[PDB]
Order: sequence, then C-alpha cells, then structure tokens
Amino acid sequence: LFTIKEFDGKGTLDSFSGDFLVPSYRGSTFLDPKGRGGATGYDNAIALPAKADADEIQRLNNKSYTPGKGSAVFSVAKVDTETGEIAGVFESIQPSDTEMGAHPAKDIKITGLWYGQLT
Amino acid sequence: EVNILGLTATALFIIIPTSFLLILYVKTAASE
Amino acid sequence: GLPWYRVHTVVINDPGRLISVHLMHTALVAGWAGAMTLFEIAVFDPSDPVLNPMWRQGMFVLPFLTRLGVTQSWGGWTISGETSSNPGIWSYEGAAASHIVLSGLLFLASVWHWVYWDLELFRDPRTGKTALDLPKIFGIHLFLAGLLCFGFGAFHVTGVFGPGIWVSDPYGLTGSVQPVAPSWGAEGFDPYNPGGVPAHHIAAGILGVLAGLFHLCVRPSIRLYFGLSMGSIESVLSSSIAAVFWAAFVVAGTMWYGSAATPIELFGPTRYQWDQGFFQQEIQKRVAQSTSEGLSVSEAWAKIPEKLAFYDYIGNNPAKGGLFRTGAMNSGDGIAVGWLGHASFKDQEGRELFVRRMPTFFETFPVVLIDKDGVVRADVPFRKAESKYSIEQVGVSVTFYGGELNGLTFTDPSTVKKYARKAQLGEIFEFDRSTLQSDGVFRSSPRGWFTFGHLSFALLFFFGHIWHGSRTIFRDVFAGIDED
Amino acid sequence: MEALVYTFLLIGTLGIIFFSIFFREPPRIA
Amino acid sequence: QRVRTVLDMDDPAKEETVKELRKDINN
Amino acid sequence: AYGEGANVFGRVTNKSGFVPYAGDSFALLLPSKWNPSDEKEVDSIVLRYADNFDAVNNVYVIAQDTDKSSIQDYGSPEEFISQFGYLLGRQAWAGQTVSEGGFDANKVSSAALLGVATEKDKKGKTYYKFEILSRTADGNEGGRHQLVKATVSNGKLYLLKVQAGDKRWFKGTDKECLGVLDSFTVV
Ligand code: CLA
Ligand code: CLA
Ligand code: CLA
Ligand code: CLA
Ligand code: CLA
Ligand code: CLA
Ligand code: CLA
Ligand SMILES: CCCCCCCCCCCCCCCC(=O)OC[C@H](COP(=O)(O)OC[C@@H](O)CO)OC(=O)CCCCCCCCCCCCCCC
Ligand SMILES: CC1=C(/C=C/C(C)=C/C=C/C(C)=C/C=C/C=C(C)/C=C/C=C(C)/C=C/C2=C(C)CCCC2(C)C)C(C)(C)CCC1
Ligand SMILES: CC1=C(/C=C/C(C)=C\C=C\C(C)=C\C=C\C=C(C)\C=C\C=C(C)\C=C\C2=C(C)CCCC2(C)C)C(C)(C)CCC1
Repeated sequence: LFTIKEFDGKGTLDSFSGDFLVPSYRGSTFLDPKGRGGATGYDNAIALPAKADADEIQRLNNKSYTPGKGSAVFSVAKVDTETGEIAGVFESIQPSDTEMGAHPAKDIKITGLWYGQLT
Repeated sequence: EVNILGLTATALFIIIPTSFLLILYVKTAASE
Repeated sequence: GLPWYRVHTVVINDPGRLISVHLMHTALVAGWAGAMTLFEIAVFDPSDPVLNPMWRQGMFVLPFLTRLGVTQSWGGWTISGETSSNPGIWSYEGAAASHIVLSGLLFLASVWHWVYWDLELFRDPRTGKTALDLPKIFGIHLFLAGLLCFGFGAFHVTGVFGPGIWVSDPYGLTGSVQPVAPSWGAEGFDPYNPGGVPAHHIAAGILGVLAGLFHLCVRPSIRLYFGLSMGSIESVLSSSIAAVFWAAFVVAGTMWYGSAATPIELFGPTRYQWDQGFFQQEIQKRVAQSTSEGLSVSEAWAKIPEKLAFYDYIGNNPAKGGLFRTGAMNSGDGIAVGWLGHASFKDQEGRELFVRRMPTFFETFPVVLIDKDGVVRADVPFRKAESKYSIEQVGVSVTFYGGELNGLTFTDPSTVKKYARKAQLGEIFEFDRSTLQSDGVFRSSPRGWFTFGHLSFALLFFFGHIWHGSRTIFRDVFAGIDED
Repeated sequence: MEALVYTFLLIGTLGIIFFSIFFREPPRIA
Repeated sequence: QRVRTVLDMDDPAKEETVKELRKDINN
Repeated sequence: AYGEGANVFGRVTNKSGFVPYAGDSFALLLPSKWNPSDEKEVDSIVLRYADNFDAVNNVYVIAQDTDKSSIQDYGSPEEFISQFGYLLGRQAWAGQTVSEGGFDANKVSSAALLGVATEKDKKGKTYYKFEILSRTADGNEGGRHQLVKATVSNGKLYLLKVQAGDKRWFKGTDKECLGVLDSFTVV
C-alpha cells in the first residue's frame, strides 16, 4: 500500500524527511479464500473439524491488522516564485503487505517526482 | 503397518516377468 | 472371432468348463478372503478394544469373522479385551489360512475341469448330445442349501454344537459371541431380536429341504418349461442374478438401518442413532437417574462409560465421510485416547446453555448455544459486530465433568468458543493425529462402505438381470430369424 | 504383510518345481 | 428420572430425538 | 372441517398491509407481510416480528421495569439514546485497524443520529422518536436504519425498535417502517 498519509516533514529545502502512517493493506472485513477473517469471518479451519490446534494460530487466531510506519525523504527543486509551484523528487521506504499477518513484510523503496502548489 | 513400497516392488517383480514369459509361451504354443 | 465382451460365452454349452470357471472364481474369492483377513490382521491394533475398536480402524472382514464366532487370534489377544485362551485351528489367521488352502484346492480342481471337460456325465443318454437337467440340478442344490441353512441355524447359532453369534448390549457396551435360543413367536420377526436368526434358519432349512425333495421328485410342466426356457442356462442365469441383487438390496438395507445381525460393536454406530439421539438420550438418562438419587454432578458423569460417550460422537457417524476420503476412520481425525468430559456451558448470571448438535447433512454447522426453553442465547458469530449473542459479551463458561477435565472451568478466552465448536460434534474427545498423520476430515464406517458397495452392485446387477432376461427370452432374434 | 509374502514365494517356487517334474514336455531326441 | 426435564434437556441440542418425536401430541 | 363456499365475487378483505396487535398496555400495527420470530436478543423484549424475506428488517418492543416517572425525566433525548447505546450491539473485534475507511480509529461500526423528537398522541405523555443510521465496516445492506419510539406509561419503559437495511429502505420499506413507527401507541 503506497502511502504518504499522516506524514510530517522536518528539515531544510534541500532535504527534509519524516515518518508516515502505513495501514495494513486489507480491512478487517476482508475474508480470505476460506472465509476466515478479523472483524468478520470464520477464525477457524472450517474445511476440517480436527485442525484448530497451536499451529494455525498464525493463520486463525492472530489476524493482525496493526498499522506500520514508513520513512520518506523529500527534496525541493525547481521552485516557482509567481504562483508558488514546487516540484522536487522523493525517496520513500515503507513495509510491504503482511497478507493477514501470516508472514513478515518486506521493505519497498519508492522513488519518483512530487508536485505542489503553495497558497 | 505394511511396507507397501516393498510390497509393490515384490509384486511388480513377480507379475511383469511372469506375465511376459507366459505371453511368450502362449504365443509360441498357439502357432507351432 | 469374438468381441472382448463375449469371450466368456465359450462355456455356455460346455458344462465341464463352466464348472471349471466357477471353480476358478470360487478360488479367487476364497483367496481374497484369506489375503484380506491376513492384511487386516497385519494392520489391526488390538490394544484398545473400547476406544479404538475395529470399525475405527477400517476393518472390513474382521467384523464378519467375529459375528459368527472367532474372537481370538494366534497372537494371544482377543478383541473383547480378554487375553486369549486356546484358539485352536479356528482363529483369525487360522480361518485365513484355511481359506487360502481352499483357494489352492479349488484352483487345482478348476485346472482338472478345464482339461477334462468331455465327461459322459454331461452327455444326454437319450440323444447323445450335451445337456443339463436343470430342474434336477436345482432340486439337488436346493436340498443342499436347505441342509446347510438348517445346520447353521440348529447347531452353530444355537450353540448346541457351534459357538453362537455376537449378542451385545442395546447400547453396545458389553457384547460377546454367545449361543442364541430361537424365537418362534412374532418377536422372531423383530429385526433386532437375535433369537429370530436361529428360528429363521431352522424353518427355512426345513422348508428348503422339503422344496428340494419336491423338485427332485417332480418334473416341471411343459408350458412352464417353454415359458421360462428351463432348458437354457441363460434363463437360470437371469433368475439367479435377480435373486442375488434382491439379497444385495436386503443386506444393504439391514446394513444401513442396523439389525441383530449387524452389531454396533462390530460395524460402528448408525446415522439414525446419531439423528435420533440414541446414545445421547441414554447418557442423559443415566446422568439424570444418578443425580436424582444420590450422586451429584462431576461424579455421576464419571459413572458414564468411555464407550458410550465415544458412541455419542458425530465422527463415528457412517453418513459423515466422503467418497474419496479413503482409509480407516483413525486416519481421518486421529486415534481417540481419552474422553475430556461433558462440556457444560453457563451464562454470566447463570443458566445452562446447550450447543446445537450438527446434523448429518451439514459439512459445517454454525456454533450456537441455546437455552433450555429453546431460545438462542449465544453463538460464535460470523459478523462479530452486532447483537447480544457473541461469546465474549454473553459470558458463557464451560465447566467439564469427565476424565481429563473434571473441574477445569474456562470463562474468559476463546477456549470456550473452541470447546463449543467441539461440543457441536457431540462428546468432546482427545485425539492423537500424529501416529497415522491424520487428515482432519471425517471418514466413513465399514457399515457405510458395505452399504455403498452393495447398493451400487445391486443396481448394476439389476441391469445385468434385465439384459440376461432379454437375451434368454429373445434368443431367436438375438441369433437370427432367417427372413421370417 | 511380512510372512505371507515369503510363504507365497516359497509355495510358488514349489509349485513351479512340481509342474516341472510332472507336467514337463516329453523328452524328444535322446 | 425427570422425563420432562430430560426431554427438555435434549430439546436444545437435537430436535430429531425419538424421545421428542414420540408422544408429541400431549406437548 | 366446516363446509363453506369459496370466495367468488366477494372482493378482498385486506389491502392496507398492516395488521393490528394489542399487547400488555401497548398496541401497534405490525406489517402484514412480516411474521413472528422467537429470537430474544435483549431479555426485555416482549414482542418480536421480522420480515420473511430478510430478517434484518425486524421490529421489537421492550418492557423494561424502570424508576423514572416520565420520559422527560430521562433528560434530553440525546442523553436518553446515550443510555441506550447497548441494544445496538458492541463490536466483538478488538484488534487494531486504521484500514476500515470512513471510521474512527480502531472501530468497525458507527451510528449517526438523523432525528430527535418529542411526539404526542392522545393523553399528553410524550414519545421520544429517533432515527439512526448504523454503518458497519463491511457495509452490509448499505447500513441499517433504527427507528426508536420510547416512552413510559406506568412504571415500565416501552420502546419500539424497527430495523431496516438501507438496501430495503431505499427500495420502499420506508412506508412500512414509518407505519409501524406512527402506529406504536401505548394505551
Ligand atoms: C464391496 C467390497 C469392499 C468394501 C465395502 C470395502 C471397504 C473398505 N476397504 Mg477394501 N478391498 C476390497 C473390497 C472392499 N473394501 C477388495 C476387493 C480389495 C482387494 C483389492 C480391497 C482391499 C483393501 C485394502 C488394501 C484396504 C481396504 C480398505 C477398506 C476400508 C477403507 C475405505 C476404502 O475402501 O477406501 C475408499 C474406497 C473407494 C475410493 C472406492 C472407489 C470408488 C470407485 C469404485 C472408484 C472408480 C474406479 C475408477 C474408474 C478407476 C480410475 C482411478 C485411477 C485414476 C486410479 C473400507 C471399510 C483399507 C483399510 O482400511 O485397511 C484395512 C485398506 O487399506 N480394502
Ligand atoms: C455355512 C455355515 C457355517 C459357517 C459360515 C460357519 C462358520 C464358522 N464356524 Mg461353524 N458350523 C456349521 C456351519 C457354519 N459355520 C455347522 C452346520 C456346524 C455343525 C456341524 C458347525 C459347527 C461348528 C463348530 C463346532 C465350530 C464352528 C466354528 C466356526 C468358525 C470358524 C471355523 C470356520 O468355519 O473357518 C473356516 C473353514 C474353512 C474355510 C474350511 C476350509 C477347509 C480347508 C481348506 C481344509 C484344509 C485342512 C486344514 C484345515 C488346513 C490347515 C489350515 C492352516 C492351519 C494351515 C466360523 C466363523 C468354530 C468356532 O467356534 O470358532 C472359533 C467351532 O469350533 N462351527
Ligand atoms: C468349508 C466352507 C466355508 C466355510 C466354513 C467358510 C467360513 C467363513 N467364511 Mg467363506 N467362502 C467359502 C467357503 C467357506 N467359508 C468359499 C468356497 C468361498 C468362495 C466363494 C468363500 C468366500 C468368502 C468370502 C468373500 C468371505 C468369507 C468369509 C467367511 C467367514 C465369515 C462368514 C460370514 O459371516 O459371512 C456370511 C455368509 C453368508 C451371508 C451366506 C448367506 C447365503 C445366502 C443368504 C444364500 C441365499 C440364497 C439361497 C440359495 C436360498 C436357499 C433357499 C432356502 C429356503 C434354503 C467364515 C469363517 C468372510 C470373511 O470374513 O473372510 C474370512 C468373507 O468376506 N468366505
Ligand atoms: C414364515 C413362516 C412361518 C412358520 C414356518 C411359522 C411357524 C410357527 N409359528 Mg409363526 N408367524 C409367522 C410365520 C411363520 N410361523 C408370521 C409371518 C407371523 C406374524 C409376524 C407369525 C406369528 C406367530 C405367533 C404369534 C406365534 C407363532 C407361532 C409358531 C409356531 C407354532 C404355530 C403352529 O403352527 O401351531 C399351531 C397353530 C394353531 C393351533 C393356530 C394358529 C394361530 C397361531 C397362534 C398363529 C401362528 C400361525 C403360523 C403363521 C403358522 C405357520 C404355518 C407353518 C407351521 C407351516 C411355529 C413353529 C407360535 C409360537 O410362538 O410357538 C410357541 C405363536 O404364538 N407365529
Ligand atoms: C418362524 C420362522 C421364521 C422366522 C422367525 C423368521 C424370521 C425372519 N425372517 Mg424369514 N422365512 C421363513 C421363516 C422365518 N423367518 C421361511 C420358512 C421362509 C421361506 C424359505 C422365509 C424367508 C425369508 C426371506 C426371503 C426373508 C426373511 C427375512 C427374516 C427376518 C426379517 C427381519 C429383518 O431382518 O429385517 C427385515 C427384512 C426385510 C424388510 C426384507 C423384506 C423384503 C423386501 C421387500 C426387499 C425389498 C428389496 C427389493 C429388491 C425391492 C427393491 C427396492 C428398491 C428401492 C430398489 C427375520 C429375523 C428377511 C431377511 O433375510 O432378513 C434380512 C428376508 O428377506 N425370511
Ligand atoms: C454373476 C453375474 C453375471 C454373470 C455370470 C454374467 C455372465 C455373462 N455376461 Mg454379464 N452382466 C452382469 C452380470 C453377469 N454376467 C452385470 C451385473 C451386468 C451389468 C454391468 C452385465 C452386463 C453384461 C453385458 C452388456 C454383456 C454381458 C455378457 C455376458 C456373457 C459373456 C461376456 C463376458 O463376460 O465376457 C468377458 C467380460 C469382460 C472381459 C469384462 C472386462 C472386465 C470388466 C470391464 C471389469 C471387471 C471388474 C473386476 C475385475 C471384477 C469385479 C466385479 C465383481 C465384484 C462383480 C456371460 C455369459 C455379454 C453377453 O450378453 O454375451 C453375448 C454382454 O455383452 N453382461
Ligand atoms: C424394472 C422391473 C422389471 C422388469 C421389466 C422385469 C422383467 C422380467 N423379469 Mg424380473 N424382477 C424384477 C423386476 C423386473 N423384471 C424384480 C425387482 C425382481 C426381484 C429381484 C425380479 C425377479 C425376477 C425373477 C426371479 C425372474 C424375472 C424374470 C423376468 C422376465 C420374465 C417376465 C417376468 O416374469 O417378469 C416379472 C414380473 C414382474 C416384475 C411383475 C411384478 C408385479 C408385482 C409383483 C406386483 C406386486 C405389487 C404388490 C401390491 C406389492 C407392492 C407392495 C410394495 C410396498 C412393495 C422379464 C423380461 C424371469 C426370468 O427368468 O427372466 C427371463 C425370472 O425368473 N424377474
Ligand atoms: C484387476 C483385474 C483386471 C482389471 C480389469 C481390466 C479391464 C480390461 C478391459 C476394460 C476396458 C475395455 C476396453 C473397451 C474396448 C472398446 O470399447 O471397444 C469398442 C467396442 C466396439 O466393439 P465392436 O462392436 O466393434 O466389437 C467387435 C470387435 O472388433 C471388438 O471386440 O465398444 C463396446 O464394446 C462398447 C461400446 C462403447 C464403449 C466405448 C465408448 C467409451 C466412451 C469413451 C468416452 C471418451 C470421451 C469422453 C468425453 C466426455
Ligand atoms: C495352489 C495351491 C496352494 C495355494 C496357493 C495360493 C496362495 C493361492 C492364492 C491366492 C490369493 C491370495 C488370491 C487373492 C486374490 C485377490 C483377488 C481375487 C482380488 C481382487 C480384485 C477385485 C475384484 C477388485 C475390484 C475393484 C477394483 C477393480 C479396484 C478396487 C475397487 C473394486 C472392488 C471395484 C497351496 C500351496 C496352499 C496348497 C494347494 C495348492
Ligand atoms: C489358469 C486357468 C484358467 C484361467 C484363470 C483366470 C483367468 C484367473 C484370473 C483372475 C483375475 C482376473 C484376477 C484378478 C485379480 C486382482 C488382484 C489379484 C488384485 C489386487 C489387489 C491389490 C494388491 C491392489 C491394491 C491397490 C489398491 C486396493 C488401491 C491402491 C492402489 C493399489 C493398486 C496398490 C482357466 C480357468 C481358464 C483354466 C484353468 C486354470
């Protein structure tokens, strides 16, 4: 989930960085292929009535949707004076999707251009 | 609780050459 | 040449080679009986007769061996939990070896009849051509069948010479091979009365002996002979196949609905016993009788036998497995090792809730806990965002009153929901799923497998009888009418 | 099974030697 | 003992019981 | 049974789609299409009717023994519905989530007030009337409309609560829900 939501920026015009909120990827109302979920779902191996022991806890019991956080660094280039239009570049680091909390997330590096109009 | 890999090996080693030899003997005796 | 679906018609007008191929089939069937018995003895685990019985291990021919008398083996064990006395020659392995020796002897006889087929016994003295006096053969065979039926009913099952048959408790707690006194009244037609089997076999053997004597002494009429084509072997083939799938439908029906010849301790419980609350009602009646007179809870439930609680469990349901869920029932959901107890649920303020049991039609069922009056009071909800029925807000607690869990009360965590989900399947039992690497999905009983195989074979033999009756009534047009 | 396979193989060998003794081809040319 | 309570005891768990399906006219 | 002729040229006996119900010191017009159901969520429920099509469209009244003499003594109607934020159903999920969309942090359900009234019928005792749009994070039925008509006559609080999914509410079940709402008269 490529986000920049709730991001604060501290630093100079040449480079300013900070942290932003990263949501899960899926809401708690999302159901897996077997119908299990968080807020709504099965939270149990419905396919077979003899497998709910302390090995499917990572898949059934946890169902975590705890948000992560990411760090992005920005830079201001090509400023405009007459109408206040800035367009620099950015580099963002943020965790990937943990699906439903089953496996740990990788780190995604996102580089590109950003644009803004100041009033 | 049955060594079925060994059972399969023994059964195939019995069935395949015995059937092969029996087929050869039958086709030899059918046409003298 | 001949088509591949006609190669067996070479022995239609060859009585000697017909006897040869019958002997070959008989040898194959006896050899299968011996080999199957030895396979089931090799894979059988006689350690726990109460909680891991033969029907939980996928045993097929061992219940049929047991039903007519053999109980102990050459290994020194007996299926009843007793340690073996002298087994003699007729143990499980002894019966299997006898079947194997019989198979070899029948194989040799089949070879002899294949080689020596042109016996004068099969030749008609009046005309010189090959013929069979089928009404007389039927009379001889009916006399022998009646003699065998009368002997089996008057000497084996009555115990005057044989061991008897398997008689058990109405709830399948205590059962053993015992002699049975015949029941000559209307109660003898009770399917669950064990006394109706010796009386049936005695009366049917007497009547079969009388009918065999009648067919030995009396020739058929010309009209009936020509109408049924009694001089043809294809007609008796059609009639015999008809009687055979009639008997197959009958044995499938008695298999599925249970009878005195179908013991619970040998073939497993019944889906109608699960649906109709047989073991559950008996367990509740025993608990109520103990609680009303003296013994309180958690000690009255300890009076409940381990076998009855195992019977009251949907995993033992024959109508719960699958077509391709192959193997033993232990391979489905583990080997049962103990009874955790009766999961009793109470509300926060205090009133006993009950988990609605799963019917046989449902692969999965919602977990609900409803009141004594019959009103839903709690559940394991799917949406988990509404109403006043989720477990964590109703506040139900599970107490348990049995073997491993006798006073362990759980109220706060999701263990209550887990025990409720286990309680919708009946009595909660502890299972070992690592010995056989168990699947998790429920398997079928030998009763269910027997019923399925026999009903499928019964319809296939209905088609076979219809085809053969077609062929024996329409022989002139199946061969040729010669432009007329 | 374990002993059943051994018994089957032994009696198969015995049947083969019995057939070789009794139901052999008749000895031609000397 | 209490045939009325045990009938109600098996009332919630299973509605297909013989004890329920027999003599249901009086209830 | 008794023998009587079939209905030919005899018109129709019911077209309003509302059947009267008289209870313990209350009366209300139930929807004719709806049927009774024995599903007491809250134990104070004395009557419950639900739609045969979709049981989310349901109505029930509660008879709660109470202390306050009149409904005005329950304070402001906002203060009243703050007390009755328990018969909506608290969330059974306690995990962290900021991914629901359009909801407060860690929440999967919300309720929006759309009506506050003090209607009167025949004697002078006032009726607290409310409309609530309940939006759940899955969005089932597009939300649910809770219409609440509450009062106390002698010493027992009488609270109508008709429920309607926003899917059915937009189709035209609004007429029947409002009919039940206006027909709940406590006599
Ligand atoms: C009508 C007779 C009958 C019945 C009721 C049973 C019943 C049973 N047998 Mg048994 N068996 C039989 C005959 C029978 N058997 C015969 C004749 C043999 C000799 C070959 C065996 C050999 C045998 C062994 C070795 C074992 C069993 C086992 C079992 C038990 C496990 C369930 C099962 O069978 O798996 C499932 C059954 C099926 C899936 C049936 C197949 C459905 C159709 C017919 C398949 C269609 C065929 C298809 C066209 C072929 C294409 C497939 C191809 C791609 C591979 C069960 C109670 C097991 C056991 O519990 O150990 C004691 C065990 O391991 N049986
Ligand atoms: C068709 C009806 C019928 C059937 C199915 C049975 C079935 C059975 N009877 Mg029985 N019985 C019957 C009629 C029947 N009986 C009648 C009419 C009588 C009165 C005469 C008796 C009197 C009787 C007695 C007194 C006893 C039985 C016993 C038994 C049980 C084991 C013996 C057996 O038959 O193994 C199968 C037998 C065969 C397959 C015969 C094969 C013949 C072989 C090939 C000859 C080879 C020689 C030698 C035995 C080979 C060695 C084998 C091995 C050691 C190498 C078995 C369940 C015994 C028992 O109580 O069980 C413990 C017992 O002691 N029966
Ligand atoms: C000496 C003969 C003999 C003996 C004593 C036994 C004994 C036994 N056999 Mg067996 N068997 C034999 C010969 C014998 N067999 C032969 C020759 C074959 C090859 C066809 C077989 C093939 C065979 C198989 C496949 C199986 C056995 C099995 C068994 C065991 C249990 C039998 C049982 O309960 O099933 C019950 C027997 C019956 C239900 C027979 C009923 C007969 C029907 C109802 C006749 C109805 C039609 C009739 C013509 C009507 C007459 C009219 C009337 C008025 C008279 C038992 C120890 C079972 C076993 O556990 O393996 C070891 C098993 O599955 N046998
Ligand atoms: C399938 C054939 C069949 C056979 C061979 C028998 C044989 C027998 N039955 Mg039975 N019966 C049958 C079918 C059969 N029944 C059926 C289908 C039913 C209904 C479920 C009954 C209900 C029945 C009852 C209630 C009783 C018997 C009794 C008897 C025994 C003495 C009756 C008698 O003949 O004395 C002489 C008969 C009379 C003096 C008058 C006849 C009235 C009796 C009470 C009814 C029984 C008639 C019976 C059907 C006759 C069968 C004919 C057979 C003997 C050739 C006898 C051995 C009696 C018994 O238990 O023995 C102690 C007994 O009380 N039977
Ligand atoms: C007084 C002596 C006596 C006694 C006590 C008995 C006692 C008994 N006999 Mg019996 N009988 C006797 C004499 C006696 N008989 C005599 C002298 C004869 C003539 C030889 C018979 C012939 C006979 C037959 C043919 C049968 C019995 C059966 C029975 C049993 C019936 C109960 C049961 O098992 O379930 C109930 C049994 C049935 C409901 C079978 C009824 C037949 C139905 C209509 C078959 C329907 C299937 C058919 C293919 C239709 C197609 C269905 C479609 C969906 C495909 C019972 C214990 C039955 C049996 O073997 O038990 C398993 C049986 O079929 N007896
Ligand atoms: C005991 C019952 C029985 C018996 C004795 C016979 C006997 C015969 N049948 Mg018949 N049939 C039967 C039942 C029986 N059938 C049933 C139940 C059906 C319905 C499926 C049929 C349908 C049928 C047809 C359509 C035809 C025959 C034909 C024939 C005749 C010779 C053809 C032949 O078999 O070549 C050899 C057969 C084969 C090589 C088949 C290949 C093997 C199959 C595919 C698999 C075998 C399964 C397994 C190995 C055995 C287990 C089955 C067992 C458990 C039941 C022969 C006299 C033919 C005929 O009318 O004669 C001109 C003919 O066309 N039958
Ligand atoms: C699809 C049904 C059907 C058809 C078309 C046939 C057709 C045929 N059968 Mg056949 N049969 C059937 C079913 C059928 N059968 C069943 C279910 C059985 C019992 C297993 C038999 C047993 C049988 C035998 C033993 C024989 C035949 C034979 C024959 C052939 C000779 C003509 C004849 O007598 O027919 C049969 C006549 C009928 C099927 C009429 C049945 C009418 C019934 C009895 C009315 C009873 C109703 C009564 C109120 C009971 C209802 C109570 C209810 C609750 C159950 C013929 C081609 C003969 C043959 O050798 O083939 C050449 C032969 O001997 N059949
Ligand atoms: C373990 C013990 C032993 C195991 C048993 C082994 C069994 C061996 C034989 C079994 C196989 C039999 C071979 C049949 C050989 C065979 O079929 O031969 C074709 C045969 C035609 O026979 P004829 O009339 O030409 O006979 C004259 C001779 O030349 C043939 O013998 O057809 C039939 O007999 C039945 C008619 C339809 C049958 C064919 C149609 C099948 C449908 C296939 C559909 C495919 C596409 C489906 C897509 C939807
Ligand atoms: C010679 C001799 C002998 C003997 C030997 C032997 C050992 C034999 C055997 C044999 C055997 C051991 C046999 C067995 C068998 C088996 C069988 C016969 C089978 C089968 C099959 C079937 C029939 C199947 C069917 C099917 C299929 C196809 C698949 C699955 C399913 C079903 C079921 C469908 C001795 C030395 C002793 C002495 C004398 C002489
Ligand atoms: C020589 C002779 C002859 C011929 C005969 C015959 C032809 C026979 C046969 C036979 C047969 C036709 C057989 C068959 C069989 C079968 C078997 C023997 C089987 C089996 C079994 C098994 C072991 C299996 C197993 C399994 C299963 C169950 C499943 C899984 C997989 C498997 C496959 C492993 C005649 C009479 C002409 C003349 C005289 C002599």
